[PDB]
Amino acid sequence: GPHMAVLCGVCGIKEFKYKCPRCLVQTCSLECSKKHKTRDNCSGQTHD
Ligand SMILES: [Zn+2]
Ligand SMILES: [Zn+2]
Repeated sequence: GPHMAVLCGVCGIKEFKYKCPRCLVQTCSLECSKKHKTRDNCSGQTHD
């Protein structure tokens, strides 16, 4: 690949696969998606 990839906004050690509708954080997995929720107060429903 041409190395045109974005890193996980949370852990940033491989790549992203998700993108929180609120935080817009491109997470690598649901684990990183649920990671910001417990500290940033997020549910991930866009208008939660
Ligand atoms: Zn991650
Ligand atoms: Zn979020």
